[PDB]
Amino acid sequence: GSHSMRYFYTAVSRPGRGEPRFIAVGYVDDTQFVRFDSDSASRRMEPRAPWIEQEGPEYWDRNTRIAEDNAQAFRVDLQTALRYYNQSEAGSHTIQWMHGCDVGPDGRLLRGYSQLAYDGADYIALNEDLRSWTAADTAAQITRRKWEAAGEAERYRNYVEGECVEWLRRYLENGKETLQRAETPDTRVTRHPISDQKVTLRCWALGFYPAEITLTWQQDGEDLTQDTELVETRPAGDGTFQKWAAVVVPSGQEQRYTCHVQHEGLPEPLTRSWE
Amino acid sequence: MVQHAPKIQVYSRHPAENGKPNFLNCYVSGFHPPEIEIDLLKNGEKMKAEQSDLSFSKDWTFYLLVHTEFTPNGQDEFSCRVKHVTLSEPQIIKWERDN
Amino acid sequence: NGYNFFSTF
Repeated sequence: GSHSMRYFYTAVSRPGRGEPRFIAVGYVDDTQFVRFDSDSASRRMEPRAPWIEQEGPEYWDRNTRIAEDNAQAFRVDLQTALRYYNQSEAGSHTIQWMHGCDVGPDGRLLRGYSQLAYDGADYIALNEDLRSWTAADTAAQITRRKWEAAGEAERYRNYVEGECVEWLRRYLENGKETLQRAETPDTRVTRHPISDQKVTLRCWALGFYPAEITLTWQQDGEDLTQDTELVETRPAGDGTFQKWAAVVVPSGQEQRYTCHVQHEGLPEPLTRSWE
Repeated sequence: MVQHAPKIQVYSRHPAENGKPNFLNCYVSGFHPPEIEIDLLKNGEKMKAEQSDLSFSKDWTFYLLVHTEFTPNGQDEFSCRVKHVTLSEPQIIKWERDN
Repeated sequence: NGYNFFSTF
């Protein structure tokens, strides 16, 4: 029952087509609670969860300022990178930054992280100790030395150890209405005959939280080692998630096949067959 | 200069029943660079849909969910058109009930 | 809440 708080930042330069766009999204586990977008009508930080809109006006003001200040830093960060890599001023470019903290099942701090990327490629990451950096290339090493002189590692370490964790417990408690209870998946098995000899069995898992789930097919109660036809887990669009696994079986002997579902909301793994 | 082709899934929030108001989701993931055009089409017509807020996975590749209200039936033709630099042509993906 | 990032590239 580990919990996390995460912030995803995206800065995209668009030469000729105006100022660089800035997006920031806030996550507690798999729930998005806060949003910033430079192209948005309201240039401020916006609530996305029921338990976040509880917060006062100053909260929204400081968090707007925070993202707005980050917007400036990444604006020049894009300008610096063009020079580092001798890139043309004409092309679009991307910087990404994901930071955050995790708490343990007891409540105590488990992990902190701060990773960055230029044009999809790794650039600089704070080490697991929260004291050292790892640069990906020679340009990122110049960035590294500058950040070590500026004590950025020490300044983020204080935030994760102090503020980040403290706010996470707060959101969890205020959000235990939705956050601290896992939604158990609705599982069904459907039958689709392709021909008179064979038939597709589909294992549906719908309306679950969190996103993590394992669907495993079994014949005669024996596991299927090799890849099965399945889809990458997708959002239902209401906070819950969806996934299905499909196998081709001979018609008539559908009883010999069972779907084995592993999910956090389930105390014991759930077994499903064609009803 | 790192390019990842989009991964599309077109589906509904709830199991589709004919004439029963539902939510049409287009889940575009694993793409880079970030700028992308994603439209939802009813009989080739552009629908007004709300895009979710841009994010990415642990390989730095982006994901977006474009969704809107729709009434599922056999007559109408619902799809998700996606424009991207990696794409030679705009690829349109049809929605199917027994997904 | 969010984190201010002062140093740049």
